[PDB]
Amino acid sequence: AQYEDGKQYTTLEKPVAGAPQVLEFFSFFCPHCYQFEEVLHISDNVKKKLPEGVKMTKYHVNFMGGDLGKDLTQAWAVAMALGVEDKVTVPLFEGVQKTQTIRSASDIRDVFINAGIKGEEYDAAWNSFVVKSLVAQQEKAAADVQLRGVPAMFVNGKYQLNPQGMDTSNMDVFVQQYADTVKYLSEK
Ligand SMILES: O=C(O)c1sc(Cc2ccccc2)nc1-c1ccccc1
Repeated sequence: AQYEDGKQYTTLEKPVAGAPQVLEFFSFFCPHCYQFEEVLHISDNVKKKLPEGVKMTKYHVNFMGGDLGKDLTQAWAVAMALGVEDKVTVPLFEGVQKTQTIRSASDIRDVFINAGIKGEEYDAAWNSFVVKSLVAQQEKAAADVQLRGVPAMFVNGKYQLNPQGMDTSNMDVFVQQYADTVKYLSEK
């Protein structure tokens, strides 16, 4: 076939009941995640090729960056709760990987403050049980598929994208091959 298990995607031995339709995992410590966000815009390009209104979900993971990696999963929980993902993703990625000015939870907080989130509303979210729960939910989603690598995308809790099965001679072809594969997988 044109699409084959083992090539553009792999199939989960343990299908995940009730997982989100399009599920991405990333780490602000992940170098290809940096690319996926800044260079490739994987998410937007998948969204343009999916039917309107369908849910894409994106979660942070703990297993890179030790203490700070976990701080970052909590910060991502804060961004989701406040709905400011678009405001802090680039500055968080660059703070960790480009300028390397993010070395503590306080530095992470600075990024939100600079992006115009009020100090009071940051700290309140950071400390909230709503956020504790959003941290739990990110961990659980990752756990359900024994995630050991990012960036990762899962479709309908069954299928996992295999980016290394795709052309990397050309960034634009990669992206469209990636997006087209997600579309195909969602139509199963
Ligand atoms: O498999 C690889 O080497 C590449 S290439 C890439 C971005 C890109 C595309 C086209 C041209 C230049 C760069 N992401 C990956 C990747 C690797 C492991 C897991 C997930 C993704």
